Amino acid sequence: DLLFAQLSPEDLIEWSDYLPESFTDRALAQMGERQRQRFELYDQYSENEIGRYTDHQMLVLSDKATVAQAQRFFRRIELDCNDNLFIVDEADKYLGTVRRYDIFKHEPHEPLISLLSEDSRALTANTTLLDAAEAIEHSREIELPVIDDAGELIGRVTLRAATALVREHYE
Amino acid sequence: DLLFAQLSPEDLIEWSDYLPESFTDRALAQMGERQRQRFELYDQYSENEIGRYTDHQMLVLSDKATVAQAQRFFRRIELDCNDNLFIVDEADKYLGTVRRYDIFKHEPHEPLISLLSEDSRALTANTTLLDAAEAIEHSREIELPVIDDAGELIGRVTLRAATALVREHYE
Amino acid sequence: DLLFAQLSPEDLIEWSDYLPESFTDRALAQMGERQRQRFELYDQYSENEIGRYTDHQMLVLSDKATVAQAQRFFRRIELDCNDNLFIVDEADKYLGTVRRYDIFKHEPHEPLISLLSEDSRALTANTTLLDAAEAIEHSREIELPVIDDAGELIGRVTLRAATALVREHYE
Ligand SMILES: [Cl-]
Ligand SMILES: [Cl-]
Ligand SMILES: [Cl-]
Ligand SMILES: [Cl-]
Ligand SMILES: [Cl-]
Ligand SMILES: [Cl-]
Repeated sequence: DLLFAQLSPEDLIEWSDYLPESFTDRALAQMGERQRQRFELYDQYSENEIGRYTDHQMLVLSDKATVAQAQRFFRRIELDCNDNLFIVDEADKYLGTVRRYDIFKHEPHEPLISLLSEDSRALTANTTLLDAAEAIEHSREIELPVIDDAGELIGRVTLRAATALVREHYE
Repeated sequence: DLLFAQLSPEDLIEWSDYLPESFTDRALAQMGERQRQRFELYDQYSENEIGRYTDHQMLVLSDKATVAQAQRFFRRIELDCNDNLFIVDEADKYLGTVRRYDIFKHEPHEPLISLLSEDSRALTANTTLLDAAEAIEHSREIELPVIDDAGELIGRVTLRAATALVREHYE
Repeated sequence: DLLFAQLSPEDLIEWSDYLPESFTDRALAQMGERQRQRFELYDQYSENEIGRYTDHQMLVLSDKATVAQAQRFFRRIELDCNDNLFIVDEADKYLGTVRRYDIFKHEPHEPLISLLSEDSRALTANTTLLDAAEAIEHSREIELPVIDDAGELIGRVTLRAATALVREHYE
């Protein structure tokens, strides 16, 4: 019957003018790392920025990875709305996307940096929720990467999440 | 069948002369945040100081909150022995207590800082266990706030806990 | 159906050339402290060093402890392959081992530092896996302490673990 188990990170954000920082910190310490992550996003991104609903869970590899690593990633992990994998450089800058279907057609020794999809777009974290939902919905993608204003890949948004956003903005 | 799951934070305190700090730290890292909190209190407050049995779980709001926030706090959280809410300033200094019964009689736009109970007492963390138990038992309160020697609200003690303390000091 | 719940700390190590540090850090933050410990060992010790398979779970006391503490440790904790307890100085340097059977024959007021077993060996963390397994198997011990190159007791290896290592190095 616990207290901090009864408050969401969103509650904390919404009540940031009224709760002592001490209380917020004890709440954060008692929550899951996933919930702390949600709090940091809500704290950085306002209610109509897609950054706020970004999911850090994703398939990502550095620009040193090969087809062999990508194939193994897709085979070893089960993830909702996933059929792409994101490539970053050593400063975490998003470089591009490789697709599952294409990467099972290449040789395993091939660097992923040489097989980046020509179609691949990323959302900026400041994109509006409805522009985000449109961008995923009217494409052939089931997820899109999200980058911050420094170019760093911070996470992804899924087609499933876009559906929620839309249905929210009806109700 | 785990080891650090078999040792309480109290065990660690009691054995602080005999366990390497390295062992204590690994134990603390493996425990829940609630258990780490218990350890810090036992580490700071000796066996006959009420600080040691202080509960950080409480209804608290800053002096910027209104009746509207207080009403919503009481309605959204279920907490043992709770019918008061504590107001602190921006340096976390305890200012006073508002009671549930009174705050459901005021207008929601009213600042809590203007409705502090005249009756409201706080225990100092160094109060003896039996003086603490008496103070809660022979009052009309079911909980009291505890402050440190800097004036900061560090937590509360409940009527239920006081009962335990008493029954302990019989046995 | 979570992602970081699907990757072991060993996976992370094996894929350290290919995952962004950002991804590794989020994975580590989401895992248990035990799993983070496993990662630090794999990160420090290579595949044929016993340090890598060291268990931090152990009975250890400082050189200020008495027989009374040791007796109580053995009686209050259930631990796999355990019938020894390790004594360290205040800088965590391994000094020696006391055995359960012997310490139940001494007076409780006696300092453990005066009852160190003459037989007691420790493995260096760089010992090969098969030399480690041999050392435990062909002795009268069911566990051995492991020390780092600074002399610090970092953990233990059990007879059970040695069996695994052997059976691994067959298959
Ligand atoms: Cl691989
Ligand atoms: Cl695998
Ligand atoms: Cl409110
Ligand atoms: Cl609510
Ligand atoms: Cl003892
Ligand atoms: Cl005990």
